[PDB]
Parts: sequence; structure tokens; C-alpha cells
Amino acid sequence: AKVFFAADAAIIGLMV
Amino acid sequence: AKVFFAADAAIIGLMV
Amino acid sequence: AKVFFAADAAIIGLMV
Amino acid sequence: AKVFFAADAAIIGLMV
Repeated sequence: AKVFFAADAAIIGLMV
Repeated sequence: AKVFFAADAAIIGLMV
Repeated sequence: AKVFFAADAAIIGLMV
Repeated sequence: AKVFFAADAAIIGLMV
């Protein structure tokens, strides 16, 4: 799967 | 709620 | 897109 | 970091 990154700042990974 | 986007296309995001 | 739900409890949506 | 799974298959989850 792939991990896409984003920020809330706190960094989070969206794993698909 | 907020939606943070890791990618804006296969839109990928986190809703909180 | 589809929103998958999970919990951290706080409920979050993973939008793909 | 923690990984919360919305789905465990096209595994979908949030890494924090």
C-alpha cells in the first residue's frame, strides 16, 4: 500500500 | 468537522 | 469517493 | 506512531 502525507501542525499518514 | 487532504485525482483525506 | 470509519475514542473518516 | 485501521483487503488506516 501507499502512505499519503498531510498536516493538521501535526503530520499524519493516510495509508491506502 | 475538518477535512485534511493528503491529495486533492483520487482525493484522499482525513475527516475529524 | 468512499469514507471508511475508524476510531482513535474519537471517530475519524478516511476518505478515498 | 499509532496506526488506526478503518479496514484491515485494501488496508486503509491513519498513522499518527
